[PDB]
Amino acid sequence: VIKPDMKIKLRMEGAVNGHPFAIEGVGLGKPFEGKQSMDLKVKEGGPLPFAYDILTTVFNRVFAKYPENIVDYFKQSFPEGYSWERSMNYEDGGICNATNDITLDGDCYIYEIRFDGVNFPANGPVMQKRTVKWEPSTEKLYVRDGVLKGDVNTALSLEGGGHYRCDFKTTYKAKKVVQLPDYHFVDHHIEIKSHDKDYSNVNLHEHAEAHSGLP
Amino acid sequence: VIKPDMKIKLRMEGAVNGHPFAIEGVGLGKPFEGKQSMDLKVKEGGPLPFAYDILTTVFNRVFAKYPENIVDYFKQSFPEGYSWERSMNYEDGGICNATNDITLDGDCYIYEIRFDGVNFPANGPVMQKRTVKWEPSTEKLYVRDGVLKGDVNTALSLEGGGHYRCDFKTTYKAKKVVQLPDYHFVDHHIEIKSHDKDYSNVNLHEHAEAHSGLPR
Amino acid sequence: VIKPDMKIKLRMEGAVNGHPFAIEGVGLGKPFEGKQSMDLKVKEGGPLPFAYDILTTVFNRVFAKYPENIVDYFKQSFPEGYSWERSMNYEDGGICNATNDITLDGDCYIYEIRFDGVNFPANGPVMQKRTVKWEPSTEKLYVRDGVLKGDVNTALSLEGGGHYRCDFKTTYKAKKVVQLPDYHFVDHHIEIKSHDKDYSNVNLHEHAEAHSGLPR
Amino acid sequence: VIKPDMKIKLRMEGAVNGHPFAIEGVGLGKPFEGKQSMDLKVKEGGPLPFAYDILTTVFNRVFAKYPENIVDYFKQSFPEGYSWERSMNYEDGGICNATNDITLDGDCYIYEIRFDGVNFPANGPVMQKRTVKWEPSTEKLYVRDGVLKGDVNTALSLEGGGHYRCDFKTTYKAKKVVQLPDYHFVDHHIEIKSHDKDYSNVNLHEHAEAHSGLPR
Repeated sequence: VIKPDMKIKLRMEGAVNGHPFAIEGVGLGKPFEGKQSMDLKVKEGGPLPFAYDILTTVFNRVFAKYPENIVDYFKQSFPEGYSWERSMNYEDGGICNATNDITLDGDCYIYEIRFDGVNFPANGPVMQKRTVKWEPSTEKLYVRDGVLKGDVNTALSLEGGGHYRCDFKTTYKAKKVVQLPDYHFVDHHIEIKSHDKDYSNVNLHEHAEAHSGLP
Repeated sequence: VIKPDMKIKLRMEGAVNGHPFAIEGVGLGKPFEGKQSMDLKVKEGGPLPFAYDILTTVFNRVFAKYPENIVDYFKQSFPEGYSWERSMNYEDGGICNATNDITLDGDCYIYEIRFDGVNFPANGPVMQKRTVKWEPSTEKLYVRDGVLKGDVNTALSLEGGGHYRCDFKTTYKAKKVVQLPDYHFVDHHIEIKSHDKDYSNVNLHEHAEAHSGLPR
Repeated sequence: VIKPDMKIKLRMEGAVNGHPFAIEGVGLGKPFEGKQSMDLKVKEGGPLPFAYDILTTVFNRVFAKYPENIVDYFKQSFPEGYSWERSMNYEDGGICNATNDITLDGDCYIYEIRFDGVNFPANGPVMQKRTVKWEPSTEKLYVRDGVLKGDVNTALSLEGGGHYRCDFKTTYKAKKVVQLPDYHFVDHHIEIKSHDKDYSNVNLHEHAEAHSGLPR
Repeated sequence: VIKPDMKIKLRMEGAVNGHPFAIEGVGLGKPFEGKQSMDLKVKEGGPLPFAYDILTTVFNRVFAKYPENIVDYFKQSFPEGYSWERSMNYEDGGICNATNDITLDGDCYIYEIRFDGVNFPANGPVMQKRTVKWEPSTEKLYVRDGVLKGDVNTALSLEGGGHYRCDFKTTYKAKKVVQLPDYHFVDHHIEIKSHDKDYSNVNLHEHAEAHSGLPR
């Protein structure tokens, strides 16, 4: 059911500071190597007046290399799939809520994504597009109330140097009951490899691997 | 432009824990008395699987009695109108983002509302519908970056007694430049006066008054 | 047990960003009128390198005017007294934890106070002494697990204009069993009425009154 | 200045929910291997009425294995030493502020530690001593305003299963000017290896290693 090489299909509908937009994407990846890439196209609301970086971690933990000694919640959840919900709380009060309902059709994951950001100040690095990239990160995953939670405090590096912090709170929900993992981590590194001037086209990559921390 | 008796017409589109819904409303109010009421009807996604109370403060600070000695940001903002953005962060990690774009057509305010809540635990008072009402509240308003901010830490009373807290952070953006007020407060009291069994129909009231705190 | 005119004696021991200090105070107040004042003297760690204002709300809800229909948790607690704990979470990450153990000797309240703030940025308004005063506030009080909680989102006005926001979280613990009140509010207004240049001497006032929100 | 085998001596003075206590410790470690251990003995305020685990991460990032390609803020700071401040914000509102002033005497680091926790609910896992251990963690470290910051969201495992979250926010301050590192991480694993019944004696270990994230 999960192949060494899978495809990605997605559409995001959303708004930032009340201004709506829509983006579609097509991609591919290797679930067992924890690598994926995709091409994203702004379909409505362009040119986006906010930093594209706030969207990229919304554009699937099945693309993560899990060692055998860590129960894999995400690969278990297919073919039925899973959904996830997330709050991304930035240190200047800007907050983005996002959801992704992930289904599987043949060799293609299909994402239905909603994205809603509020309270980004006009002079902040998001509305002024002063972000460079997400730093690499280490997400902490743990079970609560029969579902899987993922917490990570990460940051975006800024143009003049320095960092703009964001607290992630994700809830992962398999559509069918699967074996629940113990406390573990997922190392991430997400990168915009290329983009045109107004980010109408974005080539996005992510590399992720699970581990259990220092012994 | 601001008349003693005004109407309200609205539509909210949104989702809670990824499940979409839509609600429409009609109402009326007296902006100079700070009172309003409305009838709300679920149009899509019913019956709502979550506590209706999380929606009610999203269903307009123009309906607030402002004394003469306190600058009224909201009544100034019309006829053009204003918009607002808000995050409502509950103490168990449930978080709701909402926007309202408010325009004026004759004597009727028109609301275009988006509402998105996530991370409400299945065990929680929201998803299990254990909330009774919002307590009265006192919102704090202050200027930042040429717009008006509103912060308030309030709570919902629960079925078994006790309270479930929520931190509101609102940003108010007048569509054209208006005079900015000093630090002040707005007392709120919102109540569902009636509803049918699954809250497909809700009659909602709010009373709000601005003041400058002690003294008096 | 609580006479119309009472006295205040206190000692605060504490630290800010690892720098220790100590302050003593003597004062007086009217519990039923909700008013108090005191003179405070820095004994150790002077001259204080941080904004004095972060200390002032730590320098007793017995000094709050309670209406007859709102149960008074604090006046009930004496002669035995009560204690409280508080986190004050400022918007730039500076955090002050404080405790006050309040006893009664004759007509004098005695406070034993601890205060510890960390992570105040060197360039912030606290370490650069850019605060003007606390705005008036409205605290929300409610019962949790048999004790009394107090939440308030308030702010300090800044020298260059604007406000520096702070979230208060207080737990009030009566030393004896008392009647618990319903959800209610206390309006505050604390003011430094006078001070010398480096705040070695400070005359501090507070006015507070409880209420149940709208209406009136 | 930093030798492969060094000693540790510390004293912590502090309070939890307003109840004061004191602990002293002697230990040893290998700064270049990122490993340390110590024996801690409660001197005042025993038996401790709260979960000992909230103290353990307060009981020195010089004990972290830094690869050659990541600037070592902490080893640079000696012989003068450094200080740090930290807030530990637990998900149920319990908050601990802590400071450590670290000096060097010969081959022995000397810690002067203050620790203050407030608002831990009586029925929570801390006051009820339901914590088992800290999970391993990954701290993230970054420069701000010329000093070093460390944020990590980690958790304690609980006796009945499940986890108890805590947000760490640390500021590290070298007493002298050192070279500042880029954004990086430190993996931690702290463990109580042994303790007596009321935790009057505790044997504590920590293993820590710096890295720059994926890959490797």
